[PDB]
Amino acid sequence: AADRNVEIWKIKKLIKSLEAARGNGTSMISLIIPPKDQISRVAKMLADEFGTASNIKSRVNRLSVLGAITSVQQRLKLYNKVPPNGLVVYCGTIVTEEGKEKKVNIDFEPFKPINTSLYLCDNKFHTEALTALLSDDSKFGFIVIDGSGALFGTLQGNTREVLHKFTVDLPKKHGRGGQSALRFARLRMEKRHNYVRKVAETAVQLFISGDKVNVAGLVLAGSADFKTELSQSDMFDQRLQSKVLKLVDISYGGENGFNQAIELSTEVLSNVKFIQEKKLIGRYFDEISQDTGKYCFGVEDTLKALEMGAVEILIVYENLDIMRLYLTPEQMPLLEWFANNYKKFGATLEIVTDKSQEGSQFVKGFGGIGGILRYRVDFQ
Amino acid sequence: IRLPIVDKYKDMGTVVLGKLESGSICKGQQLVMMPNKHNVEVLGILSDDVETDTVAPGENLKIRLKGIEEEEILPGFILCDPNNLCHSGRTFDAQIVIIEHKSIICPGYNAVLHIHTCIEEVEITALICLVDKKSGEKSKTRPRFVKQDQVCIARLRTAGTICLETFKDFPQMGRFTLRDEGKTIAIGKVLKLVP
Ligand SMILES: Nc1ncnc2c1ncn2[C@@H]1O[C@H](COP(=O)(O)OP(=O)(O)OP(=O)(O)O)[C@@H](O)[C@H]1O
Repeated sequence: AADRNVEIWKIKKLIKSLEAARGNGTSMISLIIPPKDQISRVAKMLADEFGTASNIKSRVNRLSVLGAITSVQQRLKLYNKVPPNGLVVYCGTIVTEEGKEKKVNIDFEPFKPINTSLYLCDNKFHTEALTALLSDDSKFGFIVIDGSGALFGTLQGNTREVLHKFTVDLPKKHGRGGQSALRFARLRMEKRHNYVRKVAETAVQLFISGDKVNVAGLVLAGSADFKTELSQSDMFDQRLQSKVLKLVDISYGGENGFNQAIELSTEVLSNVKFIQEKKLIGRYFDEISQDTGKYCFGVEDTLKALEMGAVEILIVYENLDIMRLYLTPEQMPLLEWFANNYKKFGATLEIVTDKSQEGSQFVKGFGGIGGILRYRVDFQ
Repeated sequence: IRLPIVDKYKDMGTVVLGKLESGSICKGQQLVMMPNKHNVEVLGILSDDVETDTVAPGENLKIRLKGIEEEEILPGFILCDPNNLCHSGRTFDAQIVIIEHKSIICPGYNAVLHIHTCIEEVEITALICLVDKKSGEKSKTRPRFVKQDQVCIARLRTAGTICLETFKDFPQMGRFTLRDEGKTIAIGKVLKLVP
């Protein structure tokens, strides 16, 4: 799994450091060939394209469009069949500092099975589509408790699905010369009770299937007291009670307050990705909490230490001043180097943000690059 | 003069509870509040329990106030003097001493800050010298981190604003504690208020 984490960093990087590119005239082709398609065909349509931008009637524009259509077809010949997952290409030339250039030629598979077609030449590339390769998401559950009715649903990546819901009639309708306020509670105070029972019931039915939970979230939302009423019930426990990520007080309910339960929830889900990153600095920190310490930090130590008897885990922070002697803004992204061959240095690498209280510290106070080594380490 | 406000409430008008840590306080006579130069006049003072008119440091106060915004008043403001009052934060360097952890801290660590009545969210920016227990000797270069049982001086940011004084000045406004979760992860002593 840790080898695809890197994948996503790799893509994430590209994705951004292609916005930073923006060249002049229409000489920036984006190409996305979905799988099950056929190169010779695509490459054919590119001769149909060279064929028409053969006029253009804009000199400096023309010579460039062509030069980028060749540029792509040229790279398209390094493939004789569309890779199982699709082909992504990016060709052009881009202005940089000082007014120097850079013939930019990207063509890869996809850490997944890319799916979608796109041939486009603006004055920038178009990754709006590459960002769909980053929705690698978990399935979240939602319970929405309401004075009358409850509603169970999921929110996974971007698909809200409504799973189940029944509506109740807790004798809320009153009298005028016959009913008791004893009648209110007697039957009301068990309806409400007997109702949370079916909620927890239909919760365990819909979220824990087969020994374990098939969601990974559970946000509970409800009118007054209905979640502190379900949460705190001798009938709603097991894994679920320990899987709830946020609560939501809503005045609404049903599909109405299920949307609201998402808008309000966004905040905390965006943390799962955060968790395993917090987990993985823990062990690192907690070497240095200790006398023994198969831990390393900085460039120097990490590098040669990675160079020899491996470090088991190499931790670098997504962004990095350091380059490949290893200079920062003092005049290839060092992390990028780790990505393209960390595996041959002694197994996986974990890339981490500066956006969690440990992330914050790893980057703030260690250098954003270090390792949980494999054994002892004789210092200088 | 100094009164750390522990409690707030609208009863028979606006009321405030605290300990009178410094400077005697007269019935009626103006105060000004913290950290907002906020104007206010006394209406009645109940020291220990009964009422007083004059009340000097040490007594448990319960004052009826008369002022501009009267539930816009937070546990953690001093009552100070009109007039020569009371410096305030958000930034300061301080001697810290890293008790029940027991894991790490490096720069960018967060926790809750108990000083006087104030109880603000806070983060340690960078850590300066690691002070030895030998001959009180300061360190030399900054450490990346500070282990348990260690001692050091570090820089700290309050979320918003504290009403602050240095331990080596008025220490009741000084001795503070970095409380994280339950465990009182460390003990702090304010040295340099910046600025
Ligand atoms: N328009 C589409 N949207 C999503 N998936 C599609 C679409 N068209 C085809 N698929 C197929 O669905 C699979 C990917 O979608 P799915 O929702 O199954 O992702 P997944 O469950 O994470 O599985 P995988 O990790 O293999 O993509 C692909 O194998 C592809 O063949």
